[PDB]
Formats: sequence, structure tokens, C-alpha cells
Amino acid sequence: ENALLRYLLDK
Amino acid sequence: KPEPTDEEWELIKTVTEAHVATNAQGWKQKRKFLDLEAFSHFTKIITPAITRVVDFAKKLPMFCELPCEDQIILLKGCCMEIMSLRAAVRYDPESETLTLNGEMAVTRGQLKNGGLGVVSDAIFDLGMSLSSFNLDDTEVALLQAVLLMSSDRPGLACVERIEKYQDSFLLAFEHYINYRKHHVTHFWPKLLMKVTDLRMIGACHASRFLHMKCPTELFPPLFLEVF
Ligand SMILES: COc1nc(C(=O)NCC(=O)O)c(O)c2ccc(Oc3ccc4ccccc4c3)cc12
Repeated sequence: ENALLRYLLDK
Repeated sequence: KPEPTDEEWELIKTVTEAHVATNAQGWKQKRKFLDLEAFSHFTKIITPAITRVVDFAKKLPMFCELPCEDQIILLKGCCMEIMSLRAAVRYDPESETLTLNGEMAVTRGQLKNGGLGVVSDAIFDLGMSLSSFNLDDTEVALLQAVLLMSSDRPGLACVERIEKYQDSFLLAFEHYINYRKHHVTHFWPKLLMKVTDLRMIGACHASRFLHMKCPTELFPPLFLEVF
């Protein structure tokens, strides 16, 4: 999970 | 009283510009004064506020040197604390309002009945006491960096770098306070007590979230991913 957060962090 | 070193001025420069670049407006001239229906109106303005916090962390090189799962844990832990501090420093005693997203004045009662409960009181009382502190963009930025680099967040892997980063910020932020000579006694001890207050707010957002979980679909997806 945390897919949206992980997208915003990986630019 | 030791004043900042050269390397600490550079760290202050980085964190202050990161904060200013991700802090909405800069607000009292934009304010738009304002029960799942109040909860809906609040859920649907929160995703920009969470994203600004993400952009602030990404502008800190020490944060970028961490693995993405520690990065995720670190945002999830400090997101509401930073958003609460940013609203508390925008307390207007004449209107008794906080400013959300740089343009939305809210009252104690509006924000409480919007879903935060007694956490609304805690943020408002924090904004009241922060008036006589006269914090600038730098002192707020450093507060956000201290909260972000919390090595006690559950699940972290680089516990001992994160605690080193925080110790760096904590020292540069104390020397800045020495350099700045606020007309308040025992200022650095009182600031550390405010860090405790914001950490209390962070864990009480969490309790209020479990209480609110209303169908999960009605909660926006980033709001769900933070908690
Ligand atoms: C921290 O409180 C806020 N601050 C801002 C903001 O902009 N901060 C100023 C800045 O960053 O400059 C917001 O936009 C907020 C939007 C909605 C909000 O409602 C909530 C939030 C969390 C909840 C947890 C559990 C139950 C109910 C809840 C309701 C709070 C906001």
C-alpha cells in the first residue's frame, strides 16, 4: 500500500 | 550564548527556503471564512495541505538520502504536526481564527465540529501561546525539521541517521535562538515543550481518525494513506 504517497515521493 | 556556525547557517538557509516554498500564500488578505457535512468540507481541502508537507521534506537533502519506506514513515508521523503548527502560527486573536491552506479562516467550533474534536482546542491554545513567541519563517522551518526527523516513528530502519539529522537541526535551531535573543525567559526550554505539544497533537489526530472510521470511500485517498 501507500501507493499514492510513494508516487509523490519518487517524483 | 553560542550563535550559529557557518555550516548551520547553510542548513538554516536550506530548511527556511524549503518551508517558504511550500507554505501557502505568505494569507490574512486571502482568508475565506467558512456532522459528515462539515467533515466533507474539511476532507476535501486536506490533500493539498498534506502534499505541501511532502514537498517540504523533498527539499531537504538529508530526507532525500533516506530509503523510501523510511521516507513514508517519516511523513506519516509528522504530517498533522506540521500542518497544525502551520495553522497555529496563523492564529488571528481579533477574529479568533486559524488559517488553513493560506486562505480559509476557521473557528474553534467550526474545526471541532468538523471532526478533530478536542484536538481543535489543542491547536487553538497552541496558536494563542505562540503569539508572544514571535516565530519567524526560520524558527517554524526548524520546528518542522525536528518533528520530521523523529527516530521513534514505528517501523523505521535508519533510526540512527534520523536521530543524527535531528540533533543537527536541534543544535542549529538552538544557536539561531541564541543569535536571535527573544525577550522571553527560558526560550529554548519552552520551545522544546511546544515540540511535545505538537507530538501530542500528532497522536491525537490518529485517535480522532479511528473514531471517524463513516465509509472509508468518503475519506480522500491521501488522508487515508497518512493515517
Ligand atoms: C491540521 O489541521 C488542518 N490543517 C490544514 C492546513 O491547511 N494547515 C495549515 C497549513 O498547512 O498552512 C488543513 O487544510 C486541514 C484540512 C482538514 C482538516 O480536517 C481534519 C484533519 C484530520 C482529521 C483527523 C481525524 C478526524 C478528523 C480530521 C479532520 C484539518 C486541517
